[PDB]
Amino acid sequence: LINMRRYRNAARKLIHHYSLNSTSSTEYKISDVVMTMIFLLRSEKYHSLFKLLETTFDDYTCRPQMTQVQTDTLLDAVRSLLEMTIDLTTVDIMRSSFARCFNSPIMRYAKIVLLQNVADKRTTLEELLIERGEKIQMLQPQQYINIPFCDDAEFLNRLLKHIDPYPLSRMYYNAANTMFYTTMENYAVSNCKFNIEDYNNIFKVMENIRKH
Amino acid sequence: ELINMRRYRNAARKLIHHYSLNSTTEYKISDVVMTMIFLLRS
Amino acid sequence: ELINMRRYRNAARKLIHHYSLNSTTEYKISDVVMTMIFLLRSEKYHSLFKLLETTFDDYTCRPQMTQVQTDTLLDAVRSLLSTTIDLTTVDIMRSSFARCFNSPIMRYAKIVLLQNVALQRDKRTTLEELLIERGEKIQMLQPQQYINSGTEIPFCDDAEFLNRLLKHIDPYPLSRMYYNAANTMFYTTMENYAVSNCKFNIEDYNNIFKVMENIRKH
Amino acid sequence: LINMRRYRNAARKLIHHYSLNSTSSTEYKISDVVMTMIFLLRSEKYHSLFKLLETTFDDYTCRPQMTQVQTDTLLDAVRSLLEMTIDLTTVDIMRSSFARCFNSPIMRYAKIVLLQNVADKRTTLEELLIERGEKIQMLQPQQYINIPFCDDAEFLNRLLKHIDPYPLSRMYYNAANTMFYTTMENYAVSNCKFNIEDYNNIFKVMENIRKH
Amino acid sequence: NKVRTVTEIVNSDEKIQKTYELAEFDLKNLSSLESYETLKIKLALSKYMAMLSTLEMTQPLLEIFRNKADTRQIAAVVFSTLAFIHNRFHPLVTNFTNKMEFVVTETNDTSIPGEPILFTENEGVLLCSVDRPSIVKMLSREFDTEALVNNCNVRIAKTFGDFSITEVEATQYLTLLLTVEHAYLHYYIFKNYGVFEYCKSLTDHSLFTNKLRSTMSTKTSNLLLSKFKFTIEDFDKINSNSVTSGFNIYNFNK
Repeated sequence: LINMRRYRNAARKLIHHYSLNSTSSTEYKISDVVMTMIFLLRSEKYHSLFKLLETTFDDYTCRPQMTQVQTDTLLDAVRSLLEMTIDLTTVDIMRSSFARCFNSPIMRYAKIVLLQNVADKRTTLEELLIERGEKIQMLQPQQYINIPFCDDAEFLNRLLKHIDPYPLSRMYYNAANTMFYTTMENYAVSNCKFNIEDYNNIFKVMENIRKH
Repeated sequence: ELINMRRYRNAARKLIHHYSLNSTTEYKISDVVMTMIFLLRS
Repeated sequence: ELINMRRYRNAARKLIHHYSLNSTTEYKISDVVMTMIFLLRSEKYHSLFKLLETTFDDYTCRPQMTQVQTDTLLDAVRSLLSTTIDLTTVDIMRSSFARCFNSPIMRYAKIVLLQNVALQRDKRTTLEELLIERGEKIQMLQPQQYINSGTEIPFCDDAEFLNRLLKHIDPYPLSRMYYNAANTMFYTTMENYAVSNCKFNIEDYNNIFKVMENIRKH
Repeated sequence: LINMRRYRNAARKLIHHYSLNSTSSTEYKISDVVMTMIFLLRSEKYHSLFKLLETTFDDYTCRPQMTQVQTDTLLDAVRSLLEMTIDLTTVDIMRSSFARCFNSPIMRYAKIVLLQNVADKRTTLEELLIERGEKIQMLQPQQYINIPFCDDAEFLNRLLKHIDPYPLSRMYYNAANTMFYTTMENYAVSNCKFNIEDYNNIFKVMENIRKH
Repeated sequence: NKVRTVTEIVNSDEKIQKTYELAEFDLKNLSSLESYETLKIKLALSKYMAMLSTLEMTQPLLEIFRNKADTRQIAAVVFSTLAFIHNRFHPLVTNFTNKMEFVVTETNDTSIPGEPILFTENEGVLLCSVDRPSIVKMLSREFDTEALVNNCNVRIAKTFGDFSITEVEATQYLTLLLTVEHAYLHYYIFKNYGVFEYCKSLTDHSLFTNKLRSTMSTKTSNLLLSKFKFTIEDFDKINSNSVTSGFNIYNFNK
C-alpha cells in the first residue's frame, strides 16, 4: 500500500518542472521519479501517460500509436494532474525530459541540461529568419496606428503601496526564467540550434551597459 | 498488460545484488524505478 | 543458391560474440555485411535484424516488444552464441553496432578547392565590423608560448658601441628618416584598408599623430 | 521486411561513387554498404550483380563466367539502377572498388585510396607515350584546316545573366574532379602507374604561375 | 584623385611632402573583390560560349562529342578552343596556326592516359590528336549540382526588405576549356622549345613553371586553372609510398 496523496504531489511537481510549465526550481531527487512513475502506474486514468513515459526506457522504442480520442483523453488527464495551454508539444517536452532523465546514470550532483530532441529540418537561426520572415510579410497587418503618461502622485502612491510587499528580486527571477524557457522551447520546437552564447551575451550586454 | 514483468524482474535482481553485496558496475535511474516497480508489483 | 549459408552463419556468430560481450580482435566491413545478410536471411532472426537496422539513422523506431517477443529474441541470440545473457547485453550489442554502422568506408580521392586570396565581398565594411570579424578569426588560431630567459628589460650600457652607432647614423637626417617611416606606415595601412574593402577614416589617422601638439602645448 | 526504396537509393549513390560515374562527394558509411548489398540480394534482376560483388570477399575467387547475353543483361541492370556510357570497364571499376571496400577493416576515419587493379602488361608513362604514339601517327587525319571573336555587348550581357546564378566554385570543382577521375581511370585501365606527384605538380605550376 | 601627406619634426618648421595617387589603391581594392574575379572568369566563359555560338556550335558539347560520324564538328570545336586560348594569351593574333590537321581517336589501344589532346609533327604539318571517348567520359560524368562549397546577413536583410544553358552545360564548357588549356600549354612549350622539350614536359609537368613564367607571367592574363588552388584529398598519405630523405637545392617549384 502506498500514499496516493504524497505520490501525486511529487508527480505533480516533477511533471510541472519537466513540462516547462513552471519556473519553481526545487532540487529533484531519484525518489521523486520513483514516486511519479509509481503513481502514474497505479492511477487507472493515467495508464496512457505511464505507458508513454515507460516506453522512453529504450531509445529505439518510440511513442505508442494513439487515436485522436486517446490523445484528447491524455491531454485532459495531464490538465487535471496539473490543474491549470497544454497541448501536444507539452507532451513531447515531457517525453523528451523523462527519456533523458531515465537514460541518465545515477550520480551525486544534479545534471544541468537544455531542452532537445523534440518536434526533420535541422535549421539555424538565419534560415529561419529569412523563411519565417516572409511568411510574416505574407500576412497583412490587422491594425493601423497613425499618449497619456499620467503622473498622478496619489495614484502612483497607491500602486507602490500595492506593489511594495512584492520581493522585486523574485519578480525579476520569474520574468527572466519565463523568457528563457519560452525562448528555449521555441528553439527546440522549431528544430533550431539554441546558441546560449548569444543569450548569455544579452545579459553581458546589460551588465556592460549599466557601468557606463 | 502494462508491466513487462520479467525484464523488470532481472533489472531488480541486478540492482539489488549490486547494492546489497557489491558495495564497491554502474546503473541508471531507470533501473531504480524498475526495481521499485517490481517490488511493488510482486 | 545465392547465399553460402554456413560461412555467413559462422561470420555472424563471431561478429556478434565480439560486439555483444568482448567490447574490448578486429574485423572487416565484409563481416558486417555478412552478419546483416545472415540476420535477414534467417527467419527467426528478423526481430534482431530490425533492431540492429534501427541504428542506421536517428529517425527509426521499434514497436514496444511484449514479453513473449523479448524471450524469443533472447533465446534466438543465445542460440547464436550457452552463456546467460539479458536485455542489457542486447542494448550494449546494439550500441556497438550503431557505432560500427556509422564508421565511414573507403572513398576515392577528390580535388579539394582552396580559396586563393581572401576576396572580400561587395559591401564596404567599417573598421569596427572588420575588427570583430578578424578577432573571431584570430580566436580560432593556435597561440604559441614564448618564454624569455629572464625578466629584466634588455638594455646596453656599452658606451663605445653607443657613440659608434651614433656617429654612423650622425650624417643621417632625422627629417628624411621619420618621413620615410611615417610614409611606409601610412602606405601599408592604406593598402590593407583597400585590400580589406574597409573604409579609411582620414580623421582617425590624423588623430593618431596629435601627440606632437599635446607634448608641445603642455 | 526492408524498405526497398531507401536501400535502392543508398545502393544507387554508393554505386555511383564506386563506379566513378559521379563527382558527388558524400561521406559513405558501412550502413550504405550493408544497404546496397542487401538490396542487390533481394532484387531478382540484380542477382548477377550481387553474386559478382559477393565473390570479391576472397581475393582468390575471381569473376564468375558469364555468357554474352548475361553480360548484356547485367549492363542493362546497371544502367537501369543508375538511370543514365556504361560498359564492361565500369563493371571492372565497380568490382575492384567493392573488393577493396570489403577487404578493408572497420575503421573510424574514411580511407582515401586511388583506383587500382583493373584491366598483364605493367607499363609506365614513357613506353605508352612511344607505343601508342605511333599507333596514333599510323592513323590518317580526318580534317584539314588551312576566326570570329565577337564582343557583342548585349549578347555577353545575356550570357552573363544566364551564368550569374551558377556558383563558379562548384563548376570548377566539378570540372577538376572530372578531369582527375578520367585521368585516373585511363591510367588504371591502361595498366600504367599513375604518378600523383606530376598531377599535383600541375596545380603547383598553376599556383606558382599566378603569383608572378 | 591625389592624397597628400606632410611630416613635421620637432626641431624646425621644415615639412616634407609626398603625393599619393588613389588609383593604385582603387585598383587593389577592385582586384580584392570576389565579385570582380568571378565576373572576369564568367566573362571569359561567356566569350567562349559566344564564340562557339557564332560558329553554329550551339549543340551541347556532350552531344557534339557523342557523334562518331561527324568529325568536322569535333575538329572545329577543338580548333576554336585552341584559338580562343591562344588569343587570351596573345591578344593580337585572331587566327591560330594557319594550317594543322586533326585525327580523332576512338580506341584505348592508341590512347594517352591523361593527355586527351596531343600534338605531333609529321615532318610536314602540325597534327592534333583528339581522344573522343575520353572527352565523352569527361563530359557525360554526373556532376555534383546540389552541394554547396564554402552572405546570410545580406540575404536576411533583403528578405526583411534566351538560350537555355543549364549548370551542367556550363560545367561541360568549363571542363573542355580547361582541358584545351592544358593541351595549349603543352603545345606552347612544343612550338617555342622543340619536340624534345615537349616530350620532356609530357612526362614532367614541372617544367611549365620555368618555360611559362619567363614570358607569360608578365605579358599575358591569368590562367583559368589558377582561379582556385586545387589539391588532392589526403595527398600526403597516398604519396607516403614515394618518400625521399631529400635535400632540395633547386626547389624551383614550391
